[PDB]
Formats: sequence, C-alpha cells, structure tokens
Amino acid sequence: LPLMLLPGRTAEGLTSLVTLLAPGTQARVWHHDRRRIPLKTPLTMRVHHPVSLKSRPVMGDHATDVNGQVLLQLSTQTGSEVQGWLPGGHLYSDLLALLHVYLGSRLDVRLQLCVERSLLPDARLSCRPAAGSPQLGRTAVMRTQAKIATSAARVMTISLGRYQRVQEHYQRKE
Amino acid sequence: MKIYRPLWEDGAFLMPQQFQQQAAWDVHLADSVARMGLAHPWGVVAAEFDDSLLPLSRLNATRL
Repeated sequence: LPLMLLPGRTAEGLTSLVTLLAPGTQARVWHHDRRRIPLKTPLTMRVHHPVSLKSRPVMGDHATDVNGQVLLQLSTQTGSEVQGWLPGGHLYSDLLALLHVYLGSRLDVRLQLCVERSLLPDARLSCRPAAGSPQLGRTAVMRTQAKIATSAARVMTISLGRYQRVQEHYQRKE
Repeated sequence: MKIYRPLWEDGAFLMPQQFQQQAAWDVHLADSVARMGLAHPWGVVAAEFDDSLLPLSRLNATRL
C-alpha cells in the first residue's frame, strides 16, 4: 500500500514483492532488453512506382521493439524453495500479483532463475516433466561438487488479442 | 558395431546414448535400401575448386 500510492511507479517495487513472499531470494532488474518479433503483416519493402515513403519505416523483414519487456532474475539457496518456483508452487503467487494489482496492462515481464545444477527427473507421464523449456539434472555421474547455471525461463505476464473483425458504422459528422 | 535401438515405455531417465544410437540406426537402414539395386558404395557428387589461386600457390575448395 505505500508502494501502490505513487502514480506510474516503479521498478524498485518488484524487489519488495519477491523479498516479501519468500526470503532467501533476491531480485535484479534490467530495464531494457532485446525483444523480438512482431511480424508486420505487409512486408513493405516492395520498392514502389506510384507512391512510397521513407522518413521513419526502414527495415528488413522482422522488426525489433525494445520498449517494455523487462528481465527479472531470482536467486535462491534453500532447496525447499527451488521446488517452489517450478510451476505449481510459488509461481501462481507472482503470476496473479502482477497482472491485476501492480502492473496490469502497463508492460510485459520476463522471468529467469539461476541455481546450482538442478533437481530434475525425466520422461515420466502426463504432467510434471518440463522444467520450463529446458531439461537437466540427470547426467552428472562424474564429479562431486558445484557448477553454477542459469535455470530456465518462465512465460511473460501478457494479455492481448485482436477479437476478429471488420466494422459497419461510424462516429459522427461534426 | 552393436547398434542398440532403445525403447521408451515410462519412467526412463533420459540419457544421450538413447539418442546417439537412435540416429545411427536410421543411417544403416537407409544404407541397406541403396544396396538392394545398385551394389555400389558412395562416391563424389560435386567437387569444384578455385583456379585463380593456383600460380600463387595455395588451394581453396568451394563445394565438396
């Protein structure tokens, strides 16, 4: 509530949101990041005979838009909380605290994590195989001690669409 | 060379030797298709070099 009274703010409140919910975990924010696609529906690099334009729109075939997709890392050291961030545990805590309380439709948030090696099994049935997108924690049958690694990704906190359609009426002639 | 194709039913830990021995079997199957009719091993499809570098002697390849 003290943080949610300043308008249009901030980045440093996301540090408080993590240290509240599970101690031992720290947070760092990178403000801009190299986001990618949105694929533009006309390719627009046809070189035109009747009418064309220059001033801003210059590109190839896929665009890059930095502007709003921040990166967040977490860092734990108690293994009971390592199995809390994989989907099912504390991931439902952040995923609802962001989307309707603190940010809403401001931005989109990328998540990331760095632990020591993993605690992750393999190809068992219907639902809990995937450690996000990657898999590990199964092959080191060689050496005793630690190596540090990044963990995985989590999904963005986004909400969007187009609905379908074309229109039929208009505003007003003033 | 003792090609061992694995099976997966449930609960098997993934480990690289299931994948390495899998992909080697597809080559050997595709080898045995070709040796039915032709009775020929493999050979050279295209090998084109660079002629301009020869009197300043080196040798560069382009397509092999």
